[PDB]
Amino acid sequence: VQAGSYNLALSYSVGLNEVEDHIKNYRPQCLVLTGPPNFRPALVDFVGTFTRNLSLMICGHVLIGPHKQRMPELQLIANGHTKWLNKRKIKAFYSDVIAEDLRRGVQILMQAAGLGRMKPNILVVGFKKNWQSAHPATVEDYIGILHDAFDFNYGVCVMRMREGLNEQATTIFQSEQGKKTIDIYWLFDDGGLTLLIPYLLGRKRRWSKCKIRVFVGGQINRMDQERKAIISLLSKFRLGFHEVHILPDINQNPRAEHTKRFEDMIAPFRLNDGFKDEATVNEMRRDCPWKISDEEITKNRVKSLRQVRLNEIVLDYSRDAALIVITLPIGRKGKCPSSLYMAWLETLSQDLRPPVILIRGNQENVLTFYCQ
Amino acid sequence: CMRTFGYNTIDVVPTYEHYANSTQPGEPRKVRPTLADLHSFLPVRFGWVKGVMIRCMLNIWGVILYLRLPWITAQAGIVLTWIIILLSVTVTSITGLSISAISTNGKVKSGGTYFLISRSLGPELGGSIGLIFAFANAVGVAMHTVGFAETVRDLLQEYGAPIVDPINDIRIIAVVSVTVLLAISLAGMEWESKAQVLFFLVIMVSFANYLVGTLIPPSEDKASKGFFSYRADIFVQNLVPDWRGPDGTFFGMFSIFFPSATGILAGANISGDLKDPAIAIPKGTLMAIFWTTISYLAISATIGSCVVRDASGVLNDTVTPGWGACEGLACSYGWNFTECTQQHSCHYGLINYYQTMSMVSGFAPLITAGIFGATLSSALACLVSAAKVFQCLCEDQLYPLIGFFGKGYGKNKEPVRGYLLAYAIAVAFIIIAELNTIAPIISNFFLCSYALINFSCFHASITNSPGWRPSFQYYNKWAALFGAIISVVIMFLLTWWAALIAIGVVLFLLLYVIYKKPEVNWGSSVQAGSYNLALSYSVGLNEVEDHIKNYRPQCLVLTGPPNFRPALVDFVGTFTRNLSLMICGHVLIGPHKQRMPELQLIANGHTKWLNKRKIKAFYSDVIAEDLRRGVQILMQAAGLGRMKPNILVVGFKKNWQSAHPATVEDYIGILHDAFDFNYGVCVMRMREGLNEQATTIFQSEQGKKTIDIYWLFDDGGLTLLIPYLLGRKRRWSKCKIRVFVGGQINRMDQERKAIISLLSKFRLGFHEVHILPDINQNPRAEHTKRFEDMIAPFRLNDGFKDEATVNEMRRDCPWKISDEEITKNRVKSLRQVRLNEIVLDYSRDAALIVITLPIGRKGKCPSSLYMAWLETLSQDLRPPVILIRGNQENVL
Ligand SMILES: NS(=O)(=O)c1cc([C@]2(O)NC(=O)c3ccccc32)ccc1Cl
Repeated sequence: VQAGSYNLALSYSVGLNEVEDHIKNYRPQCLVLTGPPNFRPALVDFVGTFTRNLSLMICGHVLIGPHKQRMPELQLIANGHTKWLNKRKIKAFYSDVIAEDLRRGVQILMQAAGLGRMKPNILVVGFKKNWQSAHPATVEDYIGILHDAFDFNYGVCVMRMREGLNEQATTIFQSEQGKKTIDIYWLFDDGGLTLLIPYLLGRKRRWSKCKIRVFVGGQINRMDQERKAIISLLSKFRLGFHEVHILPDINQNPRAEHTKRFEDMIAPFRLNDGFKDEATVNEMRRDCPWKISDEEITKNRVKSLRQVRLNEIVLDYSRDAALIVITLPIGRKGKCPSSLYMAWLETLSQDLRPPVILIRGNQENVLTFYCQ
Repeated sequence: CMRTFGYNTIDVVPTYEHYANSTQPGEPRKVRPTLADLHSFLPVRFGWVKGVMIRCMLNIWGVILYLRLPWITAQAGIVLTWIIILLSVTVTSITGLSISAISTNGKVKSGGTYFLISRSLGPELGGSIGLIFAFANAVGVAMHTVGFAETVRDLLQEYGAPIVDPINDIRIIAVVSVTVLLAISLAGMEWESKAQVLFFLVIMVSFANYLVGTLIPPSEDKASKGFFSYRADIFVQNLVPDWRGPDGTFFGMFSIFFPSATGILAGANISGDLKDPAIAIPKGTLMAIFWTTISYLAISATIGSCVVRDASGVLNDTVTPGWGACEGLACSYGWNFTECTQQHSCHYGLINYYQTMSMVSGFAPLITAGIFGATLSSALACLVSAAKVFQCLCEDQLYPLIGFFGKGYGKNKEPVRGYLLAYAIAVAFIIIAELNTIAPIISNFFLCSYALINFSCFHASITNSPGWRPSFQYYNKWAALFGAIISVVIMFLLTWWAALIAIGVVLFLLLYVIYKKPEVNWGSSVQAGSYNLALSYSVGLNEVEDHIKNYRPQCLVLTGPPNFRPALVDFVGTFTRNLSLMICGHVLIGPHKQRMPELQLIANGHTKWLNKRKIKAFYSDVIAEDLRRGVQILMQAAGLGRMKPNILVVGFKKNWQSAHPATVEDYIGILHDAFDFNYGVCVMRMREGLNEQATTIFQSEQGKKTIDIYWLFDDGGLTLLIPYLLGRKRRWSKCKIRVFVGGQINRMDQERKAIISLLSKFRLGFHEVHILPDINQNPRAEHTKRFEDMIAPFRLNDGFKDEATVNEMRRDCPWKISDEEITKNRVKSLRQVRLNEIVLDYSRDAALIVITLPIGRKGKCPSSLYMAWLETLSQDLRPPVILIRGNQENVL
């Protein structure tokens, strides 16, 4: 029976080659970074919930060790991990690679994982809960992994949960959320990926009863008019979202107590280089690329403050939401040191009861109201 | 603050303009910054009532409602006529649900049913349905106009103006009518809408006249003609069916009624001129269906409650005591009809008078006007729908000889050419006037279109594509499938031969469109379903465990761009096609000088070239600083679950001698990594080198040339396996597999039973097994000199040095070969020189040579020397030489 199954799979994979890619037929092609899947099952579950029977879902594990010492273990443990996934009833492909560092292995996976058109277009990673107590090199590597995912047009999906990452353990996602609401903070236009992921989640039996609330930014003067132009774009997409809220007060200065929290949270990583030219900043950067010069802090005052203010708005709306979705701010390479970038991600999702997902598309349309 | 939010950041905020494609107002296009920007550094529109409801209702209503409905009710009973109407409404309403669901998805543009079907199911069936629908509507224009002409000719002969004759006179009247309709249609969409509204008002006045007349106490003549007003006895008597005549069968009534009440796509077919199709099509069509159904039910109920089935009509039939005799209770109202119901003669009543509806009404002229309005409205709607559907078809340019008619003259498209063609077809088909032999074909065509609409809905729903997000949510995939199946079955039952003809035409059109391979890509449930099948079966294959009996050769071919080394890809495809996985790898070192979209376009182009090449292979390209790193990445990650490559096919670098030695060093490193990763290596050496479709030696047949296999090492059967599957193909059938097994003459049957006769068990059937015991005998000095001279340029003369001194020297020059190694492995060196001597004499006319690949010891054997054997192992060999070394796992 294996031969016929393999032949069917190969035949259909080959036949998928002539099929062209269409916006109406786009599918989230997920490459979750779980390592050993049993260590971080929650994450897997979530992706499965919206990939089940709908799109491909690969699991990426990077090994640290010579091939010879790993080849036997590689072959005899990949099957164990696959059988664990199957026993958990997930239609995901396990794939492990060996590299000196996690970033290199993730790069090779994103570059080569996939057969033809069934290659991931999204990288689903888990939040680094200990990014402060960890060696700054690790935080720099994680941020660089995000940058690499962007370089490949991979839509990033950073998942943060209060509990953390770590019979099979039961996670919150295997239960039913019920009537709780799904808050989607579509602050910036990522091409719709921030909206498709929660739409597919609600289409599942466990999220059908969730009342999806969409939050957008507007100005206090034209709240009413802007409430309708966005309640109309959602209608054109025919996503079934219930409400549309607007927050003119996102640009107001964060509270004087919370803002200092952000500054004290980035105190250790400050390089204190706010009076020297960029050509005079690199030498004290070679060993410490994560250090944040005072110069870079000045140009990111508004942006850093806005993230703090965003966390204020979310902390007063989604206190009791089943799931929180917030667009992922995009730092610029060469101007957003890993320390500053991680602070935003930490500052964005924090202090609440987060099933928060920080999604961010590749600035390419994934939802269309315009049949060809 | 009080700023328009996204005012202090280069990132944008969601806006409709970002997703709009059409010429969105504003003379511009606010487009979100590209990921490389944030990242990196440095015409009247009608409403639903006047565009869907009115038009669909006018198309539904026809002559049958006025002329055959009272007959059907009288013949079948009120209950049975209601049941027939309910079955017809069930089919039509399920089709309407399907069409509404298909309409809601996306923004429906001009084209009508054709546009929706093509954009939902696929271009292949879309074109066929478009052509069928266009022709059917064109012919229906003629049929409706002929019916109207027949009614007018009847009313004329009622007044004594035969002109020519009952026949070939309706020709003239209906041609005049069709010219009138064509002129009005060409006038303008507003004029057509006004004409439809006028016909609607006329039909409404006719209905009101009928209903008022039925409530007037009967007159003398009307009473004689069987009209008796509302009576409980008459209503109860007509409940049961009184079948009579050759059409007295229930299925006959059902077949007569069904075509009349199916014109439910009149509104959708002009969706181009709809203010908002997504909300006007569903509700309008459902309301039209409901109102027509209620009208039919009410007409049946009332007419069955006023007119008796049989009546004489002669005034002398008054009832006087003694005279005559009664059966039933009609005489209770002072009328005797026995003189007929015994003889079955007179012509009046609900079962023998088709014009009973006109007589029961308050004024016959109003009924005639209603008939005229119904026929004309149906004809005009058919003409408009056919013209617009054909215009969309031609705009879609699927078919070769319809492009001309697509272009639209004037403003607001206005498809004048299509209108003229439809009018010409209608007049040519009406000149015949012989439509009864052609009507069932058109009815079956429309049934085919209904089946395809319902199946498009069901297929889209079952596929469950992310793009399938339809606003209408009162449908059912199972209901749509039931409607489609019922459409096909009804089409077959009404007339099996006509159904066969329609299915044959549709199949011809579908096969023609699929043959013509229309390049247009609209997105469809077909493509999404193909992806779903691929994913489902790939995951299924993944869930299966691993063992030996399922082993397949899964080749990763280092061919860079496939169009630069066609011979390698052709070779791999020959023995991998339809058997296992084949992946064409490609490593770009470069700076890559491009955003990812450019690389994606190049990859799509290369995949298209592969597909045109007729090769089932996946083109995977990566980026890395050097070729070694790209190969390592591809070996490490390329694949999907179980269906990963386990064999590395790579070409031969013929110009290693004159190139920088680091190139040969990294080549040998690639081979060593492949061996380390448990990859069976396969070196494809061609005498001319590896570097619209380029011809290759592996394409042409080769007849009966000898396939020589020079086995000299038990690698697990990989060496024999490839030629095995390589000869089971058509192009390698007549060739003889002369495997020169490395062994001894005494062993001709041992490795025979070991492989050759075990390959009688392995079903290889190798004819000859010629032993070569002279491999170890000393080679010729000249050939030996050729080998030493080849290794001379890389000579390092490290032998006159200490072991540690040996190690230090190569901390920067590991390509160079020391003399100490030469003495260390002299026996192997001369072994390969002689082995090439054995092959050149023995295998000179062979079609393909397979030789076990020599394997040096990394570190213990230098890279340059190892490559030197490979060059010397297969030098000057005429046919394409293949070097193989298996995983060390028994393949068979
Ligand atoms: N205009 S239409 O395509 O929606 C349509 C028209 C009819 C039609 O007007 N109704 C008919 O009885 C008929 C006969 C011949 C041609 C056309 C017709 C029947 C079904 C449909 Cl789906």
